[PDB]
Amino acid sequence: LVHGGPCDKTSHPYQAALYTSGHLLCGGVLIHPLWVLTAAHCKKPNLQVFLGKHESSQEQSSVVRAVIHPDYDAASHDQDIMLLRLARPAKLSELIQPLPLERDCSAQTTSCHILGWGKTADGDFPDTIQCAYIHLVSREECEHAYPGQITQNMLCAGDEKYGKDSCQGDSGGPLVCGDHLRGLVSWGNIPCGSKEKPGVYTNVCRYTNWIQKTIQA
Ligand SMILES: CC[C@H](NC(=O)[C@H]1CN(c2ccc(C(=N)N)nc2)C(=O)O1)c1cccc2ccccc12
Repeated sequence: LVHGGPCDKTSHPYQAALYTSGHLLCGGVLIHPLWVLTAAHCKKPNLQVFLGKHESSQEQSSVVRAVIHPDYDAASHDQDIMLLRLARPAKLSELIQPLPLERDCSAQTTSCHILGWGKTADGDFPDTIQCAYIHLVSREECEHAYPGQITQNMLCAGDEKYGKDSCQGDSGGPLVCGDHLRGLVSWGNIPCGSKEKPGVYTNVCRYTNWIQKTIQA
């Protein structure tokens, strides 16, 4: 993410890092000892999930099953969500904790934050997790930002002052509002930066029932 700074070691216990063949690929959110949520465009073979990373608190697991939303549309990023079934149950340890979903699509909090190990503004990739406060942007204003591209399955969020924004390598990471999972990093402007066009996030509240069915099955 661009224009933020390093999170506190204790302020991000739900954050996952997703690797493929030894390369950082995406972020992700622990939402249940056995399940990580991320973006559907993060589907790759040979996935490795690292939890409790920012190391002693860290833990690593293979993926047993990667369930892409049935209706994911790659060209438009509509329905950009994936569930990952961990081989090894997560060891909850205060540096590793699930995050509750936002279940109400009309929740009023518009002050949020984002997190990831994706690209910083200098085009580099950081060893330490980055954080930024941003705000939700109204659907109408986001539709104007990107005509023909914002569905009910997405939410927009950004920062008019400094342009704080997610970026490549942040995909699947959490948009957190009122300490609930509101969104997943999905797509946005390139070069990354939100002073003109907001970041676009998968609208997590619309997937409560699909998440519930997949886990509980
Ligand atoms: C799964 C591959 C990975 N895909 C992405 O990161 C997606 C997310 N995204 C993007 C763009 C802008 C914003 C925003 N402005 N809010 N948010 C997300 C893209 O443009 O592509 C990837 C793409 C390109 C370089 C990478 C380098 C290292 C690791 C992963 C990389």
